[PDB]
Amino acid sequence: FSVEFKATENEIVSGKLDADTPAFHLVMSDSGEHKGWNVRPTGASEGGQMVSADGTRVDLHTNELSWDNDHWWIDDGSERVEATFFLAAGDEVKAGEYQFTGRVEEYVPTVINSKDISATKTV
Ligand SMILES: OC[C@H]1O[C@@H](O)[C@H](O)[C@@H](O)[C@H]1O
Repeated sequence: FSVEFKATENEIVSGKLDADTPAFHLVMSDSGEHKGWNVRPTGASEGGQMVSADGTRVDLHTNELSWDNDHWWIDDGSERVEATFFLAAGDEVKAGEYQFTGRVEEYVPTVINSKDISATKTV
């Protein structure tokens, strides 16, 4: 069981986005038998937002995972799942360094593995 979560390399400049803009990339893997994964936002990120130091909250979205009220999830039994979190076109993105904190969970439902994730994306 390993997890990789990091900010993307594309530069974001403040203002009103025209397009879906990549912000973080996630990799969740385990050779063990499993049903799927949760990605649960934690702390300030509750609600599924990245949050800057001045308290600006920006929505995260992904096309690789589903969403259930307050968390991403997917049924995927393969050894490895990748996801990109992006900012939707049309959102205004203001000042600073935006942190997302979360907890990744592997389930079979019973959770059999869990790990904190954290990364900071610059605007
Ligand atoms: O099948 C199990 C899955 O069911 C979904 O409805 C739920 O949002 C996921 O977190 C996971 O528990």
